[PDB]
Amino acid sequence: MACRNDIHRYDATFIAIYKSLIPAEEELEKQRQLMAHLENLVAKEWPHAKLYLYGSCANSFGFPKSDIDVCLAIEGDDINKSEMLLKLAEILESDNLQNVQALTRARVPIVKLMDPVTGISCAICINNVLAVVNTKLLRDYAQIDVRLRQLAFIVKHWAKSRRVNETYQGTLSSYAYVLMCIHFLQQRRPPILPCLQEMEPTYSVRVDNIRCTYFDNVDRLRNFGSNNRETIAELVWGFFNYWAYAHDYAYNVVSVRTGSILGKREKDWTRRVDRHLICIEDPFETSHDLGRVVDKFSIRVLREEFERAARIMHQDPNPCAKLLEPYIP
RNA sequence: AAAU
Repeated sequence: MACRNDIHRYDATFIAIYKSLIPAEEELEKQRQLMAHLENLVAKEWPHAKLYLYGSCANSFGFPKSDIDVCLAIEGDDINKSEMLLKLAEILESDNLQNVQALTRARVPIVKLMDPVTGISCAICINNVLAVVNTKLLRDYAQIDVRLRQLAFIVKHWAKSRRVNETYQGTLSSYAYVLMCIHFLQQRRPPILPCLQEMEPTYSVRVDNIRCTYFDNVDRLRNFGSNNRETIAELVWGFFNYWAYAHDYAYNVVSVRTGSILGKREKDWTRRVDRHLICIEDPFETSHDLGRVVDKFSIRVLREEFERAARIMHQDPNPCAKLLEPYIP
């Protein structure tokens, strides 16, 4: 199947959606205000702690009204994150922050809050420093070619509109969608993005026993994708066509780390151990399949939505608006 | 089953 030959009639509609999702500078100032407020609070409780922003508010892919993610980093070998987060939830409530919720039995313990002063909502985790590093990797990829943020914005907005963007309900995180978008652009001919982890590296850090190494001098690559002249509507059609009809769900793994497709058997992801129904390898924690949140029920919904998206992109006379229509049972 |  070849891309529809009228595809460029729809580029402008997708650019307009992308531009509509860029956060307002006023919202970014409110993020900084809440971060400084939280830094002050934590400094009285744990003066030796340090706070780091990560996730959508720091990786270039944030939407308007996106929560800020904060990593509370603290040294020690006997750190009990649940006891810390329960103490922090009480400190947050006593400072008059709202909707403070501590989930200390989840896989990654977390406390959530909403600030009525800045209107910004926030989630805090303890010592998940790896997330700060993969945030930098995504931020560095985003500097290489504007089409990455454009495609990722359309895909993330689509996933929210079609209700397939919540790991608690068995669908995919925004971080997973951004990795899928990076991998798709790595595989274009010619490629729109390089494989930074395969290049001669300029950056390397170790967190826990995991070394994170890649070429991060991305200012040298600002025109890397210039040999590829594909437009945004072409890439949106191609992305959903891949996941709808080309991806081998039973056997294949998409790997931003290598810019290639790996085998499930080669990854030892052949059966649930951690389900492995739509395999997306984390670039640094390579034992982590980001699709493991998807189960034997939600995989059917995801694939059905991929097929709907691909067919809309190929055949609908107004594909941008139709693609993003909400699902109404 | 809840972070990135």
